[PDB]
Order: sequence, then C-alpha cells, then structure tokens
Amino acid sequence: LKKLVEESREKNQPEVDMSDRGISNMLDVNGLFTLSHITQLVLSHNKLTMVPPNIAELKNLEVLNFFNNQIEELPTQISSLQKLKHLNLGMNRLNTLPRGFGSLPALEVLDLTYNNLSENSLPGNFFYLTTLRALYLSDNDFEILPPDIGKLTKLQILSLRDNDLISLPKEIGELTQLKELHIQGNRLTVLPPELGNLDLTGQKQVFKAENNPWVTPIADQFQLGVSHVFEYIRSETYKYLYGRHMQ
Amino acid sequence: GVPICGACRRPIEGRVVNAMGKQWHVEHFVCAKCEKPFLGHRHYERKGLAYCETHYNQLFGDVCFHCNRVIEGDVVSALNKAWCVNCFACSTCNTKLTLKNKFVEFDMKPVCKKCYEKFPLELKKRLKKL
Ligand SMILES: [Zn+2]
Ligand SMILES: [Zn+2]
Ligand SMILES: [Zn+2]
Ligand SMILES: [Zn+2]
Repeated sequence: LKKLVEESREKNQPEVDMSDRGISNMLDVNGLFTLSHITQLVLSHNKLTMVPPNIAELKNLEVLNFFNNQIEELPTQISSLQKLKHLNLGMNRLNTLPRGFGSLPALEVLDLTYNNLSENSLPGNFFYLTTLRALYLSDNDFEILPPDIGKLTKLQILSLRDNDLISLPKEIGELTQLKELHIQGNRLTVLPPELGNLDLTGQKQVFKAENNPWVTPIADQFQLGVSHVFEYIRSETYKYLYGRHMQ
Repeated sequence: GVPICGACRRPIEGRVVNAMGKQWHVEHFVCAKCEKPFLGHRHYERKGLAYCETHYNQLFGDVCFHCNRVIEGDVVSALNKAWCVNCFACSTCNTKLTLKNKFVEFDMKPVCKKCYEKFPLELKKRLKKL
C-alpha cells in the first residue's frame, strides 16, 4: 500500500487501483489523502466499514468505487466532491445516506445496488441530483418510490430490480430520457397509465418486469410483447380499470 | 493532364470540386446515405466517406457510457450501450476491457469474471433463474 502512493505523484498517475488489498481503513493507507491530483480511486472488494471525512481532500475525484465493502455510513463531506461523476456504492451495508447527499453537482452515475436502502434512507435533497443519467437501486428494500423521481429529468437508466415496491409513481412518465427500466422481482400489480408516455420498445432500450404479481390482462399483454403492454396501458378501458383498482 | 473524378472514374472538363484528397465532379460528390449532392455545402468525413449535416449526426452520434462524450474513435457496442476503446472497463473494478474478454451482464452492465466470482452466492443463484 506504501508503493502505490509514492509512485502516483512523481509519475502523475490520475487513476489509482487498490482493489482487493485487504484494506479495512483508508487512514491505514499510507499517504493516501495527500494525492489531491488523482481523478479515479478504486477501493472495491476490501473490508471498509466506514469512509472518513478526509475523502473531501481528494477534490479532483471523478470516479469513486467502493463496491463490495461493509460500509455502514458515509460522511457529509462525501457531497463536497465537485468533480465527481461516477459513484459506486454497490454491495455494502448502507441503510441511510448522509445529510445533504444530493448536493453533488456533477454526479451522472449512481450505483446503490445490493444494500439495505428504503425510501426513508434518502435525504430531503436527494433528488437535487438532476445531473444523474443512471441510477441503480437494485436489490434493496424500497416499498414506495418517491414522486420526486420525476425531477431527475436527465435519467436514462433506472433500476428498481428486486425491491419491495407495491406501486410505481406516475412521475416516472416525466423521465423523457429513459432508455432502461428495471422493475423485476417486486410486488407491482398495476402500472400507471402515464408510463405510456414513454417508449421503451427500441432495440437499444430495455424494459424488464418479470416476477411481479401483475393483473391478468397486463400479464397477457406481456405475453404478447412490450409494445402491446405500452399500447394497452394507454387505452381508455385500462384507464377506467386503473381507476377502479385505485378506488 | 486534367483531374479525374473518383466516383465514376471519368475525366472532368468543367468545375472541379476538391475533397478528401480526391477530385470530384460536382454532381457526383454525394452523401453515402441520401444520394443528394453537396454542391458547395460542407461535408463530413468519416473513415473515408462524406455525409451531409444531419446524416452524420444520425449515424456517428454514439455516446460513450463512461465519459458521456461523443465517440470519435472506434466504438465498442455491448449490452444496448456504447463505449470508447479507452473507456470500456468493468463496472465493479474499473479494469479496462475488450469484447474479447469474458464479462457478465448485470442489469445491463459489464462485470469482469473475477468480480462476478466475488459476488454473493444467493445473488448468483437468483441471477441464474432470471
Ligand atoms: Zn464524375
Ligand atoms: Zn445525407
Ligand atoms: Zn469515453
Ligand atoms: Zn471487475
């Protein structure tokens, strides 16, 4: 660990890879927080249980990867990374996000796959992250997805695979940039008609929605195809049916 | 003697257009998509051919998933997405990759073999069934 730090500043390596190095504490990484010049830091597959506020000193980080650790909480300072574009917090033990986490001004890709997160885990300003184009919330404990999801207008990818969702917010229909929507393995029974305003039938687009207790006609339309689903959820009969299901 | 067209391969006598090193008849200097001539309008070179303003935007506007910029070099197409040659890497360890590498699809993201080997057992067992 004392060899990847000394070599990085004299030869000016912008990317640092310390994956699978048995690191349990970033402070034990000799001279790590003096590398203010780095733009990418990979600490995946280690034994971190927390992230120190010293992470704020690495102000030029553009890619930050904490995949597969045991991180239980994050410092507020995590939102001070002005140049941060990619943040991978996948496969950890997070059930909360720090205060003002949504203050990240340049975040494009946020991966929160496989944690212990629900809607209550999100801070009030979480949906200030309007620069996001990819948000992965797969394998979590979301029962209800907040309507403010509609505020992420630049979102192209949204994954809610294997959660505890009983319903989808209609505000998802406001995501005009969406290419991928992953909602398999939930407890969804009906789809909001507003979703019909979107079109995910393209060859470059993705709509996976298996393993859900869909109502019979929706299941039939799925057996027919995605185009048939989107065409069906736009229909008047289905609007009336939806209105009856809500009441 | 006189410059010769590179499209129909015949001598010119009148107006000589000059583009991409080769000379061109004005009516024979055309876009590769729509057979419309440029006739003075700006062309857009791409690996040897030229296109009009819109077609080039349509068929060369692949955007890198990593750096979120328009790819100028060779494009790597995988999992309904595109990467730059120097940007394509594992989504879990950021190790550079090629299509000749054996990665797995995870929510339409590339994951290197080693990383997927490091995945939890229940997750992999559930992913088998998907
Ligand atoms: Zn000619
Ligand atoms: Zn054209
Ligand atoms: Zn790129
Ligand atoms: Zn990997």
